[PDB]
Amino acid sequence: DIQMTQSSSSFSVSLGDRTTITCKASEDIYNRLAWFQQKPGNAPRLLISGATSLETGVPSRFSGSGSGKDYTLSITSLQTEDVATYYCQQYWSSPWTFGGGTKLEIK
Amino acid sequence: DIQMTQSSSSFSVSLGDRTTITCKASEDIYNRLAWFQQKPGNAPRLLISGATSLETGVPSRFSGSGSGKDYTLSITSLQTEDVATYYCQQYWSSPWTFGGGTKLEIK
Amino acid sequence: DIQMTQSSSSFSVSLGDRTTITCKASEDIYNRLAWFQQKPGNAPRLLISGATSLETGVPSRFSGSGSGKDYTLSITSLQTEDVATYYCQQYWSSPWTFGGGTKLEIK
Amino acid sequence: ILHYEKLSKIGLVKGVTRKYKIKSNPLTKDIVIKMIPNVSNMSQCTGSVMENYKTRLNGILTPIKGALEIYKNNTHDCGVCMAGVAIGIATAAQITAGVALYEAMKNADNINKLKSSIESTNEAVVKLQETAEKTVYVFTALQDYINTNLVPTIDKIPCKQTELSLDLALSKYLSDLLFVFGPNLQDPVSNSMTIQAISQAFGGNYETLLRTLGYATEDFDDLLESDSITGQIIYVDLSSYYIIVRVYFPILTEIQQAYIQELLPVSFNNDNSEWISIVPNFILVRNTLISNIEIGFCLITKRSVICNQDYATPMTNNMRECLTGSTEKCPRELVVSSHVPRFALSNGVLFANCISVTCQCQTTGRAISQSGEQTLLMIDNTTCPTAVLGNVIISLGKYLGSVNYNSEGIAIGPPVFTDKVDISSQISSMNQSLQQSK
Amino acid sequence: ILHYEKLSKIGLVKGVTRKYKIKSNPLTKDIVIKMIPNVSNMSQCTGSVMENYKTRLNGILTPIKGALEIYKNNTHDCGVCMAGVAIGIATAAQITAGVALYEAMKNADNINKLKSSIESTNEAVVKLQETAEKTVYVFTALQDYINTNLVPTIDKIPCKQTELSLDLALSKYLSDLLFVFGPNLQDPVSNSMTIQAISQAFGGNYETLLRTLGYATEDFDDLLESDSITGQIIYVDLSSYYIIVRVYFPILTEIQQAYIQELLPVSFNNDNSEWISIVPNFILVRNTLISNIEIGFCLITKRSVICNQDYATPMTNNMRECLTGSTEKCPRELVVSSHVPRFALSNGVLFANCISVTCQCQTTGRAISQSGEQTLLMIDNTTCPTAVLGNVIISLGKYLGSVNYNSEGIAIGPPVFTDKVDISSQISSMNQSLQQSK
Amino acid sequence: ILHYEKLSKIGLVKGVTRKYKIKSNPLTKDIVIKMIPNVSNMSQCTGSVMENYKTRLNGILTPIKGALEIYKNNTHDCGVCMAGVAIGIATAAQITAGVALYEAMKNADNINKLKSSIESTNEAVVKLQETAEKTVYVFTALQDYINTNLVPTIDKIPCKQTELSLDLALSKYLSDLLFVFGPNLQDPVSNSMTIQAISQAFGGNYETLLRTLGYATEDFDDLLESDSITGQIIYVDLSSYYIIVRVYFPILTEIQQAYIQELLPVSFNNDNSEWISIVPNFILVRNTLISNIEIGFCLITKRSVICNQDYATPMTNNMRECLTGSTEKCPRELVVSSHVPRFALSNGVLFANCISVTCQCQTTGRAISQSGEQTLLMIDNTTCPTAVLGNVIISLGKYLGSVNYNSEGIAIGPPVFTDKVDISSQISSMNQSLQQSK
Amino acid sequence: QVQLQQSGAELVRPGTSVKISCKASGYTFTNYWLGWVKQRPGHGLEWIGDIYRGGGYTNYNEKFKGKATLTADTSSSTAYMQLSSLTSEDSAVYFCATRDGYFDYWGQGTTLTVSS
Amino acid sequence: QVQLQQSGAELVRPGTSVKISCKASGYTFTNYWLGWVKQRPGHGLEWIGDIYRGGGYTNYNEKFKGKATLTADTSSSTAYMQLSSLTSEDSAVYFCATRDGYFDYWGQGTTLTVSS
Amino acid sequence: QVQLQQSGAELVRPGTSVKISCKASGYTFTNYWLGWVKQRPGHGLEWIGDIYRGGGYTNYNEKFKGKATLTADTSSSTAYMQLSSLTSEDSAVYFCATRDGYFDYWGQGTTLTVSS
Repeated sequence: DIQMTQSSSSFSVSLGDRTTITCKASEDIYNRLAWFQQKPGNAPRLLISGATSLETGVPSRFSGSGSGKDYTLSITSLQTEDVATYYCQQYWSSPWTFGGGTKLEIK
Repeated sequence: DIQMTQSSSSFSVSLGDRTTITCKASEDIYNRLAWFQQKPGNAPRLLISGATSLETGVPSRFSGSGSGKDYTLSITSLQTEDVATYYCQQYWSSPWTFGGGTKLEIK
Repeated sequence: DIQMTQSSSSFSVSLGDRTTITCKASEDIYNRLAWFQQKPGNAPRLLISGATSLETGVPSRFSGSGSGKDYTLSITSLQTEDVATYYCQQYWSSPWTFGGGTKLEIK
Repeated sequence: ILHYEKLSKIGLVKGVTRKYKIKSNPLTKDIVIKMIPNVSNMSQCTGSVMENYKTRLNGILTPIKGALEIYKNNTHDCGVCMAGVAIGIATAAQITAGVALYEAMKNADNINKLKSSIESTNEAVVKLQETAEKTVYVFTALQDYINTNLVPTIDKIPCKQTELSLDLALSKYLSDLLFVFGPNLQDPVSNSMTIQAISQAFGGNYETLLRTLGYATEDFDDLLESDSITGQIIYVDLSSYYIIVRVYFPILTEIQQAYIQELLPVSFNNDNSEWISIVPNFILVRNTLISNIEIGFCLITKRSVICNQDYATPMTNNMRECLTGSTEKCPRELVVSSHVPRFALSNGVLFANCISVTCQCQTTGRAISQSGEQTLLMIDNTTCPTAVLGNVIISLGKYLGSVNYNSEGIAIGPPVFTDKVDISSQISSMNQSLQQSK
Repeated sequence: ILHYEKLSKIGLVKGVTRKYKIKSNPLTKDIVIKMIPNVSNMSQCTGSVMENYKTRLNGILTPIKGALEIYKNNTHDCGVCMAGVAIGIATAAQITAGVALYEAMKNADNINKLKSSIESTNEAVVKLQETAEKTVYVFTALQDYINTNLVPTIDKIPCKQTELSLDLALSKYLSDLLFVFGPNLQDPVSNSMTIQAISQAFGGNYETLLRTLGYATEDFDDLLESDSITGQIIYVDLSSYYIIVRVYFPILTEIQQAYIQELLPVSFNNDNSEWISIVPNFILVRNTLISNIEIGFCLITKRSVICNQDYATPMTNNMRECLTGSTEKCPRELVVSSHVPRFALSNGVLFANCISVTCQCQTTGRAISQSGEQTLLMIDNTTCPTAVLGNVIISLGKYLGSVNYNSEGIAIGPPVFTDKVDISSQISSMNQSLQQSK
Repeated sequence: ILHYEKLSKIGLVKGVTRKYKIKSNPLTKDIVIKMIPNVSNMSQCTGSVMENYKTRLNGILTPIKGALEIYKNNTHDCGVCMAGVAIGIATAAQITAGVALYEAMKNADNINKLKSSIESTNEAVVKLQETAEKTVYVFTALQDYINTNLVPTIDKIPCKQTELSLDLALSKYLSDLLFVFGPNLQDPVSNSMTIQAISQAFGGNYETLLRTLGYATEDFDDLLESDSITGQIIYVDLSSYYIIVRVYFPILTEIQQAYIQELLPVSFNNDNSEWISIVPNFILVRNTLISNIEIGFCLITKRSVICNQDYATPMTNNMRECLTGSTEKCPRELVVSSHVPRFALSNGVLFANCISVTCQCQTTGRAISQSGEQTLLMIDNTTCPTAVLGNVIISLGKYLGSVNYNSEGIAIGPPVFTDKVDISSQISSMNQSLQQSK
Repeated sequence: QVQLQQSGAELVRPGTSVKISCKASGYTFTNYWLGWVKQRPGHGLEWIGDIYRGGGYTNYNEKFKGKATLTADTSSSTAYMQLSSLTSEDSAVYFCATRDGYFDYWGQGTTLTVSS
Repeated sequence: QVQLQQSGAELVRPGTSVKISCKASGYTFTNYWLGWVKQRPGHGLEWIGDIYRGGGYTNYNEKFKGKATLTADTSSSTAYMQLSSLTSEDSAVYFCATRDGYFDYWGQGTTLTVSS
Repeated sequence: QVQLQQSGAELVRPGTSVKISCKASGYTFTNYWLGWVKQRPGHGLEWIGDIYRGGGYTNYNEKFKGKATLTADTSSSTAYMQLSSLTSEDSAVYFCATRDGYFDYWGQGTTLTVSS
């Protein structure tokens, strides 16, 4: 199985500052990555399909990037509505796995 | 060569009764059968092409059927014009072989 | 390489008579031959493309022929403008070679 | 019928008449195609290539089995009933194929009772016959290559090379297989899948399959090359990695009162120019009804045109009148090419465009000359017993039509351009002419 | 959207809806295909067959190399500058491919630093990894055949026969190669050349190439059979006789607010005759914009229509109005063929031409009769819980559309003939009608 | 000539000019293809598979021999007189092919004098030369497989497995053979059958055949891939199971004063929308006569378009005026596909649709803007020494045409839709418009 | 309307040869098989051989191969059956018949009597 | 508008089985994958298995294979997940989600509590 | 009208290099072979090598390989022949000629004289 590891279980970023969430795959998934945002009490909502392609309902401040095993979700200007848990999903191999989840917080 | 054997050289069937002529091939001919009616002094005329398909000029009372090696020509209502010798021809293997001929008669 | 040998370095043919220039290939070139006419002080000009096909500017008195290794350029009626050196070129093999050159002369 | 004299004057010299016969009444035989070879004799020199091959083949065959069990679980006896609510969306052909699949499932189960015997096969062709109920033939995809090459070379080459060769053979088999059994096979339910395509599960050897099944006849090649012998996958095993295929072997039933007439497109002369007539070269006439035929999909044989289904297509009334005598409604296209047919022979009678070819008569030595008002010349023994057209010298029969063929002129049709870009150009011109008139 | 009720009355029963996804964002891996085998283990009686093979392969590969240095010498860093004056004539795709070629040249040089290692390979698949900079896979064209057939049979046969077998294998490889890498490859710069064609330099074994590259995924077969996985030759060696190919492995991005709607062509009845509607069977709707799609070039899958390029093509306003409800603008063609689909199923509802097929209800026992004013019959559980169509018995769901479907008639479109000869005939007749009116 | 400036404004940027050359003057070499291998070295265990193979091959080859002896018995010396009455129906090409067949019969008899030597061949390639009269090469279909695999494995495997391998190899050979020599070969008399198709009697190895015949030349690949090298079966033996094939090796003569001009279809802007021009991309101009060419059947090479036949087809007067300057008569189609070409380069000059792509100049940093009244922008060094088109940075030459290219507008042609269903829709609409006007 | 007109009945001495003809008229299709069938009293129909008026080859029964010779004249659409070395057992009614696998149209039959 | 309506939260005794439903509505495409994802407190998202509505096959996580059973009803577009032999570690929020590789549209989540 | 204009005659000392040019003008076809032919007194035409203007490769005579170097400029449609290490036997008339197998159009010839 592809183990998907995020850098931190929680991040404290001030409002308006750039937020970076990184996720490392056990093997090369060839940009078969998805980024999901999940607020408490709600289902996950898709942010990034593939390494970079944004979902049509996602604001442009969410930017997907990555190569090989390393991937990064970036928020150029953090807002109060972006305070949620972010999950990285690989969809390269059959046993589909998610990241540990990065619970974003405000300082 | 495929030996084509008919049940009897002659049958005696009353007028109006159903007449059954059967023909057994030495091997499976896969519905590559023909039924011919030959009155004395005349050339044979095609009744059935394939196992079941009737010739366009043949009355509907002639019915062809068969499976494997065994085939059957049926006359649902025997008439006076149906008193003739009936031949089964196989055209599966290269030497084309006819049956022994069934000289139909009236009781 | 394909050595292209012409019969004589020079011929003396009277005006109006038929002139025959022959060229022998070391191997079969399959009609991949060209005939060129070169007057002194001028570049060679193509006469025959292939064994027989004339260049569009060439008079019909120049006739190409040949088979296998042997090829022949014929002038049915020699004129004063046909006094030049004639070269056979093979274009069958990569090391492209010309004939020895037949310097045509008048008796 | 067709007005062959005026058509020949137009340059449509009538050819051979062919019977019309269509695939019908298919008989069914069930075969097993094991898509994995038996490497028991070289198992010590195999490695993990067989596990990777099993994973790849399972991934390939799983959608096929899923598409089958769309129709397995939604079809039941009643006498064959389907839950069309559960199926949802289907065509008539797919539903008929589902009926055939459910009919074949009983013999599929009878075969699957020989699952262990199918697994144990170590030859490319194995006949399994325990009782009369189970008389199936099993074909193994790469067994011959194993038994012939890899097993004899266990002790000759290092076994890593044997593993690499087995992997390469399996991967080449999968490369040949994926063109047919991959995502291209969206609908494995259908029984229109020909036996050549299914033979790709046996390395493209349909000859072995059909010769083993005992289909050798005079019409076998005609049924084979007309795509009439087709098969349907009726069972997929994801554990033993084999499929059960129901091969449909039909008979060629002739369509009565039907024939296909071939026309040979001879170029003809008009207005100091060369033309060819734009008509269908093959005309299907059934019960005196003239219609087109998509003969590209049919097999053309000297006796008959052989089709796997009825390819008759409608024909315009203008072309039907063209073929029945109205030569003024026959479209004609200019001849710019220098290699289009100049002449043709029919019943020993030669129809030639002697404007473009040097016709001359051997009997008299005189050149057969064509006037500017003649589209073609009919050359027969009444006017020329033996005609010469360049390098050919041909003796000619007598024309059975009008004796005044060469003196009777005809009306001519409108010029056309059949290039698809020029088709768009003419549509543009007609649309703009309509707008100007409107 | 499309007016599916009127279309179904016209016989265009709506099918499954499929996603629109196109190849995007390729990832690049560089491979070496050594086009000459290593015969070191059998060189004692190889003879001159390998020198002749070298000459033939050099003649084949020299034009490809020259076409590459058309763009090698005319492209440089500046950040990639193209010398368009020296190139002269090029297309956008060719220029982009040349830019990608010059981008790949750095990895080509890093690989070419392993020239001797590539030459020394004596297996069909060899991984060359001296450092992390140079981790290339080398595939040899006929190495497996040599190692497993000719080397083991050195002492078994008089190896002049081994020489002839080597020559025949090389010549067969060249025969399979010339269909792809011969003069057909006019533009080797382009990166649209699929991996199937490039695998002909490896004997057609693209499965080995793509499995070795580790491209195993659920979308692998979809990317493969849609011609989305393509490669580009980035280096040609005329001394060691190998090529470096940059394999492009893309991701199928889905076109948002886009879908392809499939229509099932059910024949329908009008004027005591049978008709089919001449409409596109696949309609691409993007952002509510109805357009055609060249789906012949795309891979059709149960979930999606998968394309390597945007094959959307324009659609006439009349056809768009046909699809949106104007059934009077829908062209229809006669049915002369007897194998037309008479019915289809959609959402458990059966749309049948009961004039041509004997519909009868199993629940009630009475035949489902169609009047002369009805094009088709919608059969659902409200009127027939279980319908029979001969060998087919099917249970039906409830129609979600109008309850008065079978009583509401529609306007019908003009008859057409779609044969290309009939197309020229109709152009002739319309042009002559214009001339008569003018 | 063509008005390349107005065409480029329409988006038809001129490409490379290619010569027109056609196959001519074929030279004939006769070869023997023995269609059965020699199994003498393993005769003790070939079983009955060879007799079955002989029966199947005789059934395959008997129609070919019958079709040949249709023309053998009806052709004789006069100086080649043909009995057209007995033949009945034939075409010009078929009659010419029969004459060539009768010409080849003398060499066929000279070869058949070596019938025993042909039977005795035990190698895949054998040169038979008793005297200068008989210098023929014999190619055996599966001899290499026998001598390389089956003979060495006689003692290695139970040679019942060798019988099975021989049978499978023969059946696979027949499977590959039947696509060409089966009922598809209705007319074996014709000499248009390419050497690739005939090589299927040798397992598809035409490279061995043509290298053995010594046809190595620079034009060999051009002749091969243009289908110019063709062969004709001149003799069929039903006892020894071999065929004599006359291989025709032609010379590519150039059509003088003829050239094919390629046009690159750049999309252009009009009415806030993108269009492509519906014109032929290849135009054949012979003696200043502009015409179409069926270039799909020809081989396209950087120097020339290479054809086995004169594929010139007529062009409408409206398209000829489009090409000569009447841009108002050039049909145009809408762009919905986002992947159609946006720009092209010709003679170092860039013709781009800067509405659709972000043109900018590297020299000045200013974006190259296109107005709404401009179809395309000509970008040259006078206005932009080096242009940037995203990932492409290109240096540009100077335009040799009008200096006021970007300020001189042109008339635009009518919109069209080229989909065949849309073609039927437009024919329907024009017909109904005619009926309304009438 | 298809008619296969055969030659009249022949009385032939033993040891000599007879050449029975069959002119097919009214047949729609250009190329077809034409078979010959023997019918003796006390025996069923016996197929002799097929001549192919399309491709130029023929099939023979192994019993009748060498005994019978099938030739065709495509100009007059007439095919012939040459029977050589006639004996008493060769006296039979001979039918020409076009076939497509099954014999379709039959001639009226030529009664051959071999006696001295 | 796509909505994946799931069944309400369930309180189930350990040792028994629960059958969670997910009725997909408003989905444009006929055939699709529908996946089930488990979310325990203190744990990330855990994929359970995929049911494929177009073709009759399904994928399971090897951890959840045998534990979960995925079935689908193509008439009402409702798929079900049968969880058998429930234990305390099965108490989690279960999401149904259509996926095209990546999970696209998610259900509101069925909170399953397993306690006695 | 096709003209292959060559550079004028050159008098070059032995041991140095000369670079003969040939500007083809009026040629209809974009891509072609352009060959160089040597002509010494008392000797026939000697082929030196061909530059292929379409694709980036060239053929050399094995005799002249290393002695001659063929380059081309596709902008002005001119080709060059660099002759290095000139000796007395290099004094000859050099013709550029477009070729299609056979040499079609010839330049006027550049007379090179190598003497001191």
